[PDB]
Amino acid sequence: CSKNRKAKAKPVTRGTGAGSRPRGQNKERPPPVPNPDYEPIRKGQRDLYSGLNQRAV
Repeated sequence: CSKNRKAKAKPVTRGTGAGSRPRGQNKERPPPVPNPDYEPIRKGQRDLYSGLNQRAV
């Protein structure tokens, strides 16, 4: 649903904000869907707790 690459929204460590939105994949033509997207395990997901410090929350 973005850059027709592979979801591109699982990498938590990438702080995938998307404030202005991805706005891409505007060439839709090849129905086939990438297979490399079968591995959404790519996500450290560990800085979400450290970055939550919010300093003396």
